[PDB]
Amino acid sequence: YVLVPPSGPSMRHN
Amino acid sequence: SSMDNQDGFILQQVKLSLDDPDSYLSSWNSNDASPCRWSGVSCAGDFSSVTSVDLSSANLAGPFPSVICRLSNLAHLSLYNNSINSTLPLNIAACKSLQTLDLSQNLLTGELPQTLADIPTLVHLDLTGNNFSGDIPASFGKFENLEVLSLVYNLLDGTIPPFLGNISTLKMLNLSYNPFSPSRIPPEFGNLTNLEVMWLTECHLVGQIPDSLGQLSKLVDLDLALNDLVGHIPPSLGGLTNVVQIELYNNSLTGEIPPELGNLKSLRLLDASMNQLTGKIPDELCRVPLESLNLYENNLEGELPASIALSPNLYEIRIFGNRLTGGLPKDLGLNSPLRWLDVSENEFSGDLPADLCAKGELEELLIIHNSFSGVIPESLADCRSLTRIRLAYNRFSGSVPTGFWGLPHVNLLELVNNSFSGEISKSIGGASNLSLLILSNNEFTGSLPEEIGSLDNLNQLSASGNKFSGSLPDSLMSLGELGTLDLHGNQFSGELTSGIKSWKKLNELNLADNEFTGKIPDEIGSLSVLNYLDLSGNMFSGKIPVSLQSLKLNQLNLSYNRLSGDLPPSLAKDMYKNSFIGNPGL
Amino acid sequence: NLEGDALHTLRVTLVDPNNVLQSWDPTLVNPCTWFHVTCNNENSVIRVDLGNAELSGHLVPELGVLKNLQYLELYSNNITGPIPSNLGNLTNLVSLDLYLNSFSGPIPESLGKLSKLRFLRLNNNSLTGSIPMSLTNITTLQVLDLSNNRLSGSVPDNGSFSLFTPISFANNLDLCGPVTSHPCP
Ligand SMILES: *[C@@H]1O[C@H](CO)[C@@H](O[C@@H]2O[C@H](CO)[C@@H](O[C@@H]3O[C@H](CO[C@H]4O[C@H](CO)[C@@H](O)[C@H](O)[C@@H]4O)[C@@H](O)[C@H](O[C@H]4O[C@H](CO)[C@@H](O)[C@H](O)[C@@H]4O)[C@@H]3O)[C@H](O)[C@H]2NC(C)=O)[C@H](O)[C@H]1NC(C)=O
Ligand SMILES: *[C@@H]1O[C@H](CO)[C@@H](O[C@@H]2O[C@H](CO)[C@@H](O[C@@H]3O[C@H](CO[C@H]4O[C@H](CO)[C@@H](O)[C@H](O)[C@@H]4O)[C@@H](O)[C@H](O)[C@@H]3O)[C@H](O)[C@H]2NC(C)=O)[C@H](O)[C@H]1NC(C)=O
Ligand SMILES: *[C@@H]1O[C@H](CO[C@@H]2O[C@@H](C)[C@@H](O)[C@@H](O)[C@@H]2O)[C@@H](O[C@@H]2O[C@H](CO)[C@@H](O)[C@H](O)[C@H]2NC(C)=O)[C@H](O)[C@H]1NC(C)=O
Ligand SMILES: *[C@@H]1O[C@H](CO)[C@@H](O[C@@H]2O[C@H](CO)[C@@H](O)[C@H](O)[C@H]2NC(C)=O)[C@H](O)[C@H]1NC(C)=O
Ligand SMILES: *[C@@H]1O[C@H](CO)[C@@H](O[C@@H]2O[C@H](CO)[C@@H](O)[C@H](O)[C@H]2NC(C)=O)[C@H](O)[C@H]1NC(C)=O
Ligand SMILES: *[C@@H]1O[C@H](CO)[C@@H](O[C@@H]2O[C@H](CO)[C@@H](O)[C@H](O)[C@H]2NC(C)=O)[C@H](O)[C@H]1NC(C)=O
Ligand SMILES: *[C@@H]1O[C@H](CO)[C@@H](O[C@@H]2O[C@H](CO)[C@@H](O)[C@H](O)[C@H]2NC(C)=O)[C@H](O)[C@H]1NC(C)=O
Ligand SMILES: *[C@@H]1O[C@H](CO)[C@@H](O[C@H]2O[C@H](CO)[C@@H](O)[C@H](O)[C@H]2NC(C)=O)[C@H](O)[C@H]1NC(C)=O
Ligand SMILES: *[C@@H]1O[C@H](CO)[C@@H](O)[C@H](O)[C@H]1NC(C)=O
Ligand SMILES: *[C@@H]1O[C@H](CO)[C@@H](O)[C@H](O)[C@H]1NC(C)=O
Ligand SMILES: *[C@@H]1O[C@H](CO)[C@@H](O)[C@H](O)[C@H]1NC(C)=O
Ligand SMILES: *[C@@H]1O[C@H](CO)[C@@H](O)[C@H](O)[C@H]1NC(C)=O
Repeated sequence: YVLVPPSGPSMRHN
Repeated sequence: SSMDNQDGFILQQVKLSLDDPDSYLSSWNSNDASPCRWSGVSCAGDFSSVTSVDLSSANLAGPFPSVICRLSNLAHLSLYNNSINSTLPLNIAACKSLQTLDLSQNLLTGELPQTLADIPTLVHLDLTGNNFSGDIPASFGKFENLEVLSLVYNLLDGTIPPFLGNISTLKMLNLSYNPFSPSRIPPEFGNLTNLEVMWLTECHLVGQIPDSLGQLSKLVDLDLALNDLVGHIPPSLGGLTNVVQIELYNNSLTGEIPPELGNLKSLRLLDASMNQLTGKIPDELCRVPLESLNLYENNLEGELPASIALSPNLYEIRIFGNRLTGGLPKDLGLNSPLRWLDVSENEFSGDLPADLCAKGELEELLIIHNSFSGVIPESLADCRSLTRIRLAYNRFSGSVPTGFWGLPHVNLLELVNNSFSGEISKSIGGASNLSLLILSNNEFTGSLPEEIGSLDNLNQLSASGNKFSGSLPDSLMSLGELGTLDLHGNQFSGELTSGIKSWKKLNELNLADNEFTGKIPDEIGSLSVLNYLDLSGNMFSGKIPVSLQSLKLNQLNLSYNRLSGDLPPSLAKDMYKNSFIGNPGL
Repeated sequence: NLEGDALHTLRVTLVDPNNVLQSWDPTLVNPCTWFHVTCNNENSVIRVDLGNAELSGHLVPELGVLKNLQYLELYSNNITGPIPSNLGNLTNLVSLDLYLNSFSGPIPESLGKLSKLRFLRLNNNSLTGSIPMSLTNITTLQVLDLSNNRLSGSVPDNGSFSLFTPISFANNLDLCGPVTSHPCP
């Protein structure tokens, strides 16, 4: 099973 | 006669053609007259004709069972999450009644069969999570009733085809996560009038976003993220009447954010982060009641419009890594369930807004490398939702509110490089989840509270460059998960005790530039993971313990103390010449 | 960043029963707030401290991406497999402490390129082959322990190795030389 990243906002943070 | 069938016999042939280690097909009894009550088999009408077969997550291994196409009334087939292997056969077109075909999460390899377009009833095609390679067949432009095309997470290595714009019925185009040959977005995609989803993430897209995409009035999700798209965000995107989500992040986009984005009434999520966007964030966009606005790592300048605080749906604002100036909106968090705020690496000034955690959902407060001034809002003492607090590299002043020290779910509290004063409150004992406490380069005064030792999970205590004073609390030695203790450049006084033995996981001890007195305890040798020791600039007295020799230390400084006696044999080398300087009686 | 991506690559290949790498979140802009990672004022990793963490698995070549790394502490774990040759690309490394592990294979000749290395403790491993002559050219080397390994061949006695005692090269399979009991063919 390949986990597909859903269509949505990027998650990069400090 | 006319409406008799051998549907059960055909399904038995499917069972024979596939490996079933977990016996998912045990209910498929050759003896039963009808297959309609068999597992995964549905007959929706009279004649006991199979209309639907669903074998999702059945651990079935083998090639596509082309015999299944002899089921005349099969409209729905799902082999989702199985081990179906080999090439998809061209004789799949024999399944002429198929409306939905889901062969996702399988081991299918090779080129896509062009005969898929020769199934006229096909509405839904999902081939996600397969090993399909080569060009998308030209036949795919001729699909009669296809509403969903999903080729996500395959090995397709061709250009994005303009002929895919010729499927008038298409509602969802999902070509994401394919190693496509670098190609522009075809302007003919603008001709897909019924399109609701354009998902082209990580498709190696190049060139400008076509203005034609503005004509897609039914589009709900536009995702062109993780590509090499260049040029401006088209002002034509104001024409996307029904758009809820726009993702343009991690491209090479330049130019200003169009004010026409304000015209998008249904827009809730916009992420154009990790681009080279210039100019100011438009007021018209901020007037839209957004749930998520991410514009981080751009070249944006100017003030954040106060309109953003108007949205009752805002939970996410990540605009870090810009040159944004002025103050944050006064009413930010007052009317919205703000969960994530990151305005770090900007030129923001003035007091923090007073009501950021008004709705009690704020988890992350990240404002590092700004010119924020004044005191921490007293409201934040009651914000028990917070998990990550980074107020570092600001011009903040005043005492920290009592409650803020004791917030229950905070993992990291970083107040470094501010002018914060006052004492750490006894409320610190309530910080059950606190792992990293970093208070370095402030004006903090007073004794470390005894309740700091009640933090069993504390891993880092760094409070350097402060005016902290007094003997270390006995409880501090009880901290068995502490790896870093940095209290250098303070006014700490008193003696270390035998309790230092309990610092079993301590890697760094820096007590330098303090007023510590007494002998270095013999239990220092019991610290197996200690590699960095600085006790310099103190009044430590007596013989350096013999146990210190046993430790494998990468850094040792016992300089400028009152240590006496002969240097332990091992520590008397040329390498430790600067480790024991300024001790007269040594 | 690239440094965080490299450390996350190590996390995926290492086995972490006590979740010591729980804080290693790749979504963070840098790894400086990660526990067991220390960064400089320019936010570049200078220290990785993972000694006595009950870590298993193998190291990765991507550790070489950490240009400013000064102290690598992976000691007292059950890490297996080879010492990556890319560790020689760590120009600013001062301490390489891989001792008390199950490391196997050769001591890389690349380790000679570590000009500022002062501490090399590879002891209590299953390392095999000869001690590289390149290590003599490291002027800064002051602590060396290659003991309790399965190493063989001539022990270099020149450059930094001039002052080294037998305790450094003890309990090896077939070491020869003046520091050793048995002289060389
Ligand atoms: C082609 O490409 C499109 C675009 O990516 C795909 O589309 C979308 O599909 C995803 C996957 O289902 C959809 O995601 C989900 O939203 C559903 C509907 O939502 C709302 O209501 C819920 C429930 O109250 C709210 O929580 C939510 O905020 C919304 O207001 C949810 O029901 C789904 O939920 C589940 O998954 C999550 C995460 O695992 C769990 O935590 C939940 O418990 C739940 O099980 C999901 O979140 C998305 O809405 C679709 N978008 C559009 C625009 O259509 C297509 O699927 C894709 N097709 C193919 C064949 O590839
Ligand atoms: C995709 O389909 C898969 C079905 O083939 C789904 O996978 C399986 O998931 C279930 C539930 O999580 C697992 O069940 C558990 O089994 C263990 C004992 O297991 C193991 O032994 C079997 C023996 O045949 C072996 O195949 C496995 O590899 C394991 O070594 C129990 O202790 C648990 O209580 C539970 O019952 C299956 O084992 C697992 N099978 C396989 C082959 O992976 C998968 O979840 C589906 N994915 C999605 C996203 O829907
Ligand atoms: C396609 O798969 C079948 C069935 O095999 C299983 O599924 C594969 C994806 C793989 O995981 C195998 O290890 C599984 O056992 C393959 O067939 C069989 O071949 C093996 C010897 O290799 C034999 O012992 C079995 O009895 C065969 N079983 C059946 C049902 O044929 C088949 O070769 C695969 N084809 C391709 C092109 O990959
Ligand atoms: C996924 O597809 C690729 C590309 O077709 C496969 O790659 C090759 O494998 C085949 C099949 O044995 C070989 O005959 C070719 O020589 C390989 N070519 C290339 C360009 O790599 C790959 O094997 C497939 N993977 C799976 C898991 O099915
Ligand atoms: C664009 O879509 C149309 C409609 O699906 C395709 O149409 C037909 O062309 C074939 C082959 O020439 C004919 O047999 C059909 O009867 C046509 N159907 C209709 C409804 O006109 C057309 O092929 C597609 N064009 C491209 C370039 O893909
Ligand atoms: C963080 O705080 C420290 C301490 O106030 C700042 O450091 C000093 O830099 C000045 C020159 O600007 C020197 O004169 C001081 O002697 C330094 N002191 C110490 C203790 O290092 C540092 O510049 C601050 N800011 C940042 C961005 O790190
Ligand atoms: C330490 O001694 C060795 C052995 O004599 C020196 O050896 C070699 O160096 C030369 C020239 O530098 C190379 O051409 C040879 O390939 C090396 N031989 C071996 C056996 O490794 C080494 O240079 C000396 N190092 C120092 C710093 O004096
Ligand atoms: C490093 O390896 C050596 C050799 O394997 C370890 O050796 C010894 O200590 C044991 C104590 O339980 C004795 O039973 C062995 O006979 C003894 N052997 C030698 C050659 O000294 C040593 O403990 C290991 N070092 C550490 C720090 O664990
Ligand atoms: C839309 O289709 C027509 C006719 O097939 C074509 O000429 C036109 O170029 C298409 N639209 C775009 C924007 O290319
Ligand atoms: C951004 O894209 C680059 C490739 O251009 C990739 O290396 C990087 O990991 C991406 N990061 C994110 C957060 O999408
Ligand atoms: C502690 O913080 C971590 C990191 O944010 C979080 O994942 C975890 O759930 C928290 N645990 C408790 C007990 O609050
Ligand atoms: C120890 O500290 C003094 C000043 O506090 C410094 O000059 C000296 O270089 C330090 N020694 C080492 C070994 O770093």
